[PDB]
Amino acid sequence: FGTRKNSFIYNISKKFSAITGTYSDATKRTIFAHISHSINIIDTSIPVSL
Amino acid sequence: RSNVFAVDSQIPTLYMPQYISLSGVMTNDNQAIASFEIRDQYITALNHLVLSLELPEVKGMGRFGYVPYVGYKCINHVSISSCNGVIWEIEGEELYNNCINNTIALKHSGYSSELNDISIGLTPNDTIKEPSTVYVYIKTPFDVEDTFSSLKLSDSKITVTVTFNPVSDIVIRDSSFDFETFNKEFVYVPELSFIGYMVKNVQIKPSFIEKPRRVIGQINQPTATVTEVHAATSLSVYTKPYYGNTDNKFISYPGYSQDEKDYIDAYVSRLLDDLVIVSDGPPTGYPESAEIVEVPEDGIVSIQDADVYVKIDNVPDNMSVYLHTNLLMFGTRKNSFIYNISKKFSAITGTYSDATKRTIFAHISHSINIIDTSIPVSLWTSQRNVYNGDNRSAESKAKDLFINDPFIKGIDFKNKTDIISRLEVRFGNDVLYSENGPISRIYNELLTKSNNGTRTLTFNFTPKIFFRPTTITANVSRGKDKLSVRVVYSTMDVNHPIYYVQKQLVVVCNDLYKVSYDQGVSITKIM
Amino acid sequence: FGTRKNSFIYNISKKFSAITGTYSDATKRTIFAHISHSINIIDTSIPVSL
Repeated sequence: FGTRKNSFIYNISKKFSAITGTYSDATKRTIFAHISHSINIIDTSIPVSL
Repeated sequence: RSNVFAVDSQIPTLYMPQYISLSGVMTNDNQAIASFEIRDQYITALNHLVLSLELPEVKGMGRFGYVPYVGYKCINHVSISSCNGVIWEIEGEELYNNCINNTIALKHSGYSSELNDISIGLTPNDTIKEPSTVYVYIKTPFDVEDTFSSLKLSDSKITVTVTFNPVSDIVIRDSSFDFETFNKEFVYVPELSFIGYMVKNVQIKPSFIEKPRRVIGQINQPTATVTEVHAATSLSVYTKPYYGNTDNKFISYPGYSQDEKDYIDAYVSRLLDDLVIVSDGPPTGYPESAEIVEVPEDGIVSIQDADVYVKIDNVPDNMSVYLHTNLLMFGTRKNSFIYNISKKFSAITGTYSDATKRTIFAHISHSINIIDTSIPVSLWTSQRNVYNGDNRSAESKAKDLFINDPFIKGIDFKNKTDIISRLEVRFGNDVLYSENGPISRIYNELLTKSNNGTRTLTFNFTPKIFFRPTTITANVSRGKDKLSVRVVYSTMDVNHPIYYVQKQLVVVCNDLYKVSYDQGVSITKIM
Repeated sequence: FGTRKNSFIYNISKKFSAITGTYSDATKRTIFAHISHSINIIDTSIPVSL
């Protein structure tokens, strides 16, 4: 999200710092293990249309 | 105007409390009986009885734990009596129901992982449990208003008698544990304590007390009569399962973890190690009646109408995955509806472990309810089942537990399924109350703030102690002096095994008595 | 001025929009004519050590 093309940006992917896990070849998808993040309740409470 | 910022402090009666501990005399079908004599001219009153018990060291092999709330689950009967007769008494189930909303009391009665985890011993000298002490708070009617309601001893001798249940009731064990030796050498060791009051110039007046009275109906009857009802404060109805026609074996028990999800996850954990087997060639060690089918490369196995999705990770190249498709099955006619536990699963995923040669399960999708966890093993292999029935391994058959827990209600361990669909109470010939939904249970739980209420008609709403309780009064002249209860049991499907568990109807009537103190302690029946 | 390496920046040269003028070859310097800007008193009131 941003209002002018080169100012501050709210980016949800910058709130992750470490992502580890194991891939599963039986179901063709990734099973994620331990995550470290700083997500708060507001990000989960933002409506999709905004 | 009334002053709300001050009050005149009343000087109370001069007194001095003291904690008093006594030792008991044990006496001895073969049920243990402990008798305690309280005799000292300086104790004027008492309340707040606590019973302590030393549980001994348990050694040997096998799996062994204690039931939750051992201390309360041990007591069959309590009686307080003087020379004029019984003053008060209660059954263990009414005591437990009265103390079920007290979390502090349940915590002191023994609820921890040290006691309730299912431990394993590997050599005949392995110590399974360390010695510990449990405390049973014996809640009485003398506790409502502290000193105001305490039992006065008008210079008489008071005797307390605790009758114990046999030790088979409070122990959960498998077949490899030497129960007859443990039972031959186990000994109950009780001690009683109470709070006494030394009062100078006490002034005693008569009070009112309630004695619960129990009546048990015949097996499978939907009726039960309570005679000699002259002043009842309430009426309660519930059902107990009766396991006398079985061996009391169950597949699983969660131990310390007591959520309904924990019951279900322990049941699934016991079934899954037998459900999906990784083997080189058709698996061996099962009865001939087992229909074990290889899972195709696509990963979907269709069992009649049910579709099972099986994906196991890290399976070696020289081995295959097999699915047990009729682990437990029950039916009453050869080509009708079938209750099949294999069809209650829809997705099974996990990873193979080459170190332990077993499957570690990941995500499970199921529809298991508490009834499946609550079916005794004997009912799968009864004579009315037209199939073989149990295609489990003998290694799995050796982990079943004996459970004789005496205070089970409903037809599952959590009292979640409501099997009473209609209730009708008659007083004489006229219908006093009738209901379809559980509105009386909703009222019992709102008014007592419990999570395990029963169907209760309450007649008393006046404040305790300071007022005489309100009662429903008999009109023996018009013949209205008995309480009949009649239920209709909810219809179940004739192919569900739970249709054949036997049920008993339990009615509890709280009778009103008057306590008087003219030459010693005495009680009279209100008429 | 900035506090983290890729966030909002206060930049004084972004507050100019048009600059016209005439160069002078006699004094070897530029004589600036009309300027359009949005400078306020605070920029002129910021101490150099900040």
